[PDB]
Amino acid sequence: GSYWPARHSGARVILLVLYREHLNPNGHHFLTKEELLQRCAQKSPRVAPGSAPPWPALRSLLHRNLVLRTHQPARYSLTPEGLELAQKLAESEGLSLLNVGIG
Repeated sequence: GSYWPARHSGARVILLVLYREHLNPNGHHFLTKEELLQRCAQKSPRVAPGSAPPWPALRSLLHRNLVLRTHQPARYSLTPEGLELAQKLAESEGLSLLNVGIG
């Protein structure tokens, strides 16, 4: 619509990754910065172990009201905008993030 990050970019990978866990009622609608890094591992295989793209960007997203910071452990959560966009970013992944079993 208006704001559309790049492919597998920082702001994109984060809102989308928060999305799946957000769709998890029995798994908390959020994730810690430490858990996110683990999530990205599935976000894309090509990703390398010694490769950590700029993630602090999420902080700036809190300002755009796409993400939500918490108590610190700063739990991050998808807001209305982050949710909408995330659903879109999910289309690209076939939306098989939360539930995966290919192999």
